[PDB]
Amino acid sequence: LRNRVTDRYFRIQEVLKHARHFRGRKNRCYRLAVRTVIRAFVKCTKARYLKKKNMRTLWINRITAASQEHGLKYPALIGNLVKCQVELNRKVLADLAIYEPKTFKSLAALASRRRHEGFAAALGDGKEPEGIFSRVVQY
Amino acid sequence: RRVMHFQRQKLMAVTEYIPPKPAIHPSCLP
Amino acid sequence: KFTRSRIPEKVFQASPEDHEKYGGDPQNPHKLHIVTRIKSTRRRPYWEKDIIKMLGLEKAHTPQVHKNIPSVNAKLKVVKHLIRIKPLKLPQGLPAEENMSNTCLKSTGELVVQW
Amino acid sequence: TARGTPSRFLASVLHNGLGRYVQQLQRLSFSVSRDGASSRGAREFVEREVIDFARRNPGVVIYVNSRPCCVPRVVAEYLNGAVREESIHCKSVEEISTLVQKLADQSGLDVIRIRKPFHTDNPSIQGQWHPFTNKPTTFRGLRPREVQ
Amino acid sequence: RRQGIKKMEGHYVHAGNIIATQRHFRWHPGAHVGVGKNKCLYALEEGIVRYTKEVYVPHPRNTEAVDLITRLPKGAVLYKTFVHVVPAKPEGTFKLVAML
Amino acid sequence: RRPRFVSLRAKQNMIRRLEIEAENHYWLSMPYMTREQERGHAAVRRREAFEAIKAAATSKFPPHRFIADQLDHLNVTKKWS
RNA sequence: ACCUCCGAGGCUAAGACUUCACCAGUCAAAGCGAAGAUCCAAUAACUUGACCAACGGAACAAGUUACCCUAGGGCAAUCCUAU
RNA sequence: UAAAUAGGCUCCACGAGGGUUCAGCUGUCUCUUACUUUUAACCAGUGAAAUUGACCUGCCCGUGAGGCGGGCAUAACACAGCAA
RNA sequence: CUAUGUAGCAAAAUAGUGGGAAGAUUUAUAGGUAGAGGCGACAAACCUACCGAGCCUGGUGAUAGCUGGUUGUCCAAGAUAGAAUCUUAGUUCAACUUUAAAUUUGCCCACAGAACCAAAUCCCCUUGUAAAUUUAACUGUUAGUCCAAAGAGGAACAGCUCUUUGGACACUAGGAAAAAACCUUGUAGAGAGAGUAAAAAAUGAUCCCAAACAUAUAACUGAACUCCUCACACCCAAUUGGACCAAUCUA
RNA sequence: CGCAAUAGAUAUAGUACCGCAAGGGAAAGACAAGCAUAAUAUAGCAAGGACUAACCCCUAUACCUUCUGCAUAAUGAAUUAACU
Ligand SMILES: [Mg+2]
Ligand SMILES: [Mg+2]
Ligand SMILES: [Mg+2]
Ligand SMILES: [Mg+2]
Ligand SMILES: [Mg+2]
Ligand SMILES: [Mg+2]
Ligand SMILES: [Mg+2]
Ligand SMILES: [Mg+2]
Ligand SMILES: [Mg+2]
Ligand SMILES: [Mg+2]
Ligand SMILES: [Mg+2]
Ligand SMILES: [Mg+2]
Ligand SMILES: [Mg+2]
Ligand SMILES: [Mg+2]
Ligand SMILES: [Mg+2]
Ligand SMILES: [Mg+2]
Ligand SMILES: [Mg+2]
Ligand SMILES: [Mg+2]
Ligand SMILES: [Mg+2]
Ligand SMILES: [Zn+2]
Repeated sequence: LRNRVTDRYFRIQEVLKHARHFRGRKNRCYRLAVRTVIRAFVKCTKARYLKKKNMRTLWINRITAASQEHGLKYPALIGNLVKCQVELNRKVLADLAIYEPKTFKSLAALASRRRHEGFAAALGDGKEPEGIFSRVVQY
Repeated sequence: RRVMHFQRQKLMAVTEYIPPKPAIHPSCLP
Repeated sequence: KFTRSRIPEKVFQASPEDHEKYGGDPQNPHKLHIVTRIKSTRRRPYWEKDIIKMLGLEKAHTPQVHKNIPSVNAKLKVVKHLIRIKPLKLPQGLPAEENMSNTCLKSTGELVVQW
Repeated sequence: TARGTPSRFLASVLHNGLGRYVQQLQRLSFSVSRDGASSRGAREFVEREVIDFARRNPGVVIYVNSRPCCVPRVVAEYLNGAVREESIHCKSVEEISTLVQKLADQSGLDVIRIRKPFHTDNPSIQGQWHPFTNKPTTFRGLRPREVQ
Repeated sequence: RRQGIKKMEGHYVHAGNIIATQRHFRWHPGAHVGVGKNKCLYALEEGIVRYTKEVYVPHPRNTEAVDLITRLPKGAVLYKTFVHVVPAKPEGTFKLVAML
Repeated sequence: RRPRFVSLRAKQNMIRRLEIEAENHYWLSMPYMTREQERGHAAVRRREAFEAIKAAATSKFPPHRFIADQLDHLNVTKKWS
């Protein structure tokens, strides 16, 4: 024997250290620890996309709940806050709904106002003066 | 009467004949 | 078989009804086309992948400018279903050697200076 | 991995920026071998970079000694008690300068998953939501389907 | 087999290059285009190839053609395709050789 | 099973694309020049660009070598004293 | 295509074509002179042939293994029935 | 035989050869039952082997099946049986 | 002949029922026949538990167009014309791929042009592009599946064999329920930001199979596509190029 | 710039043991897996996102090799250490 790996121990522990918290024989037997650790890291990588998707769907749910508390669906709130040129995103809308109820009450009132302005305008004949909140501000 | 590829199905659906609505309904006016 | 498509010229004939439907004019046409890609080159024949690779339209929407001359239209008539063509509008004229670094293209297709 | 790793919440030492910013690193020990080949970048750093760093950070006491005799290392101590060692063996002077600046630019907390990216102690101003906000009240406080 | 055109219109063909390989006489020889025993058409003079439509007047020595032209109405004619090579370079030039 | 039931959303998506491409048809029936007018107006730029490509392709060659770089490798035994 | 229908076994020289390789194969201006492979044997020779038709050809080899062994792989033209 | 595709060159003797028949006999069966012995199950001693990717090891319908999809079910754990 | 046993008490036994049992019987002892050979009341039967040819050593690391394997990190280019072959389980040439190097045109492409007996194709001026040809040097793949279309064979069917044009797959991701082959989408990292793409039904055999809903303004939801703040070599098989490197010995 | 007890000779030995025989032919000496301390609690490739919180929620069709891709279609692996 001319050359023999003298440090296989550390190469094993580099992979077992990530498996101490697993369950079964696959937290101390390398042949199984490797496969499950690799699956673990692949899921760890692939899960960030789902993290973003899930937080966004949670925010949409919370905003739907808050907006329904004020007699106003979620399509209306977002599709008529932007028509008032307020670029509040959904994370901060959810935070406002939970932690600042009256500010969210005002935002819902603003959305309902703009919705009514839109309905009144479209109901009319022609280009009668625009609604007091429906006036765009240009850059 | 075989099935069509899906995109041909959509093309057949979008291009479907739409008839001109009559000005008045004949039942309640000649 | 499946083959390249030779579009009859009859389609590329603006009518008196089309002219007032888009902001154009038969006389005094427009210099430059602003073109964007709104469809994938994948799932389409190679003689469209190559055309798109040649017009600089590789990336997605990312607008790009081209001359409005038939040598390029012949290429755009092959990829007309994977692109949106709008006419560039210059209501302030070509910029000077000053105002090159302070231009902006608005969504309506107008190039303007200093935002 | 997250599940397989500790975690903490976003925090500071002593409300650092509230009153006055204080620099957390307070001591920095360099061991540089006068002969070893691995101590070459360290020797360059001490010879032409440590004086300037000392001048720029007068709250950090920098000790340097020449008795590891084969391997260098930098041990950074912080106000909050945390210690942090870093290897500088077989590294360039650019790498050592970047590392030492990194050490001097961070609080001595643990480098672990920060659960939240925003930490606020007064999260509510108008009153945190509870199921009776946005809910009316009725005459004499009657429950539904009551009589009196 | 590949019995088809091998130099198309507007191509620069040198001497001896085959213009067209054919089975029957689809393309008849024209100006500077010679024929081989196998009806191959080849370029006699360096130049540029063109294709034209001309009138056909077969050799009387031939029989299968001299008689069919004899079966045609007044004012009739057999038109047929030809492939010519317009030569490009001139035959030669004159240069000073000796000043005596 | 094999047949499908084309929805309304799909019809609307297809009509959106049809309208975009009809606008494309319109913006291609009016060119600024004609076949003959354009001919040659870009020749100079094309020639110069291809000459740039040629000059790039014909410049490949090994990089220089300096005595300083070779002698710098003796620094791997620099000592204090 | 064991799809659809039939037969055959003068010399020199620019340029080219080709049976999707190679090996073979094909046309040819001018100029000079006359009007189915390789190897083998017989050969002075000028060159020469059969087989190679399993027609890119082992120089000369068939029938068979129910005793076998190893390496391996494994929406019906014509019709039946009911409205 | 009630009923049958079965049985019915001469040539004694012989056959754990093959087929058929008479009479009897009997748990072969109609239709199983009881008891005994070994096995068995429990206590004590001694103590294997094929097998084994990992298993935190359900049902129905569909796809092409404990593990996918859509429904249903669902506190954990021995012991003896069975063979889808 | 039946039952037990089948890692068994036994690598062929046990219990019963049976054939022979003064003979061509059975049997202890020493010797002989030796492997393409012996022996054989021929069954390919037996020659030390496995004989259509014993066993051991040597040639022998037999050969194997066949099966199975082939070990550190990271990046990058990278796929389905064909010909011959005692050949279709393989090889050689070509085509395709890779690297290094030289040079200048390569692709797209209107008008013109290609026969007498429908789709399109070929060819080039320009134009959009930046690639293409040539040389030096190697390996690897090769007669793939599904879908749209035009044909030939089997009905114009049998999910049928074959040729051709295109796409996809063998590479990422989102949809149609699950889903290689349909639709949407590519060049890659971090974000607890944003805009979109495709995308919902109408009116026979274990156990039905999401639950529901006729009428509150059409927009919203929805990716690794795109934008945003920062960072960038950091998502193909076979193959090919490159940058690093664990441990050991020596100077 | 040869090995250091699975290497180097097969070697502590051509011994033990296997074979009737020719012949074959070993082993070894100086907190790895497995368990205990401490059995388990609806749910499901046993993980990931996480979370105040272990489970509960959402996502999620094992690995190698061979076939055009293979839900495991088939082949191989109980697991550790050394050698390959
Ligand atoms: Mg999104
Ligand atoms: Mg050839
Ligand atoms: Mg002559
Ligand atoms: Mg042959
Ligand atoms: Mg042959
Ligand atoms: Mg007998
Ligand atoms: Mg016991
Ligand atoms: Mg089933
Ligand atoms: Mg049991
Ligand atoms: Mg071998
Ligand atoms: Mg073979
Ligand atoms: Mg790549
Ligand atoms: Mg051309
Ligand atoms: Mg991107
Ligand atoms: Mg030994
Ligand atoms: Mg030994
Ligand atoms: Mg242990
Ligand atoms: Mg299974
Ligand atoms: Mg197995
Ligand atoms: Zn009426």
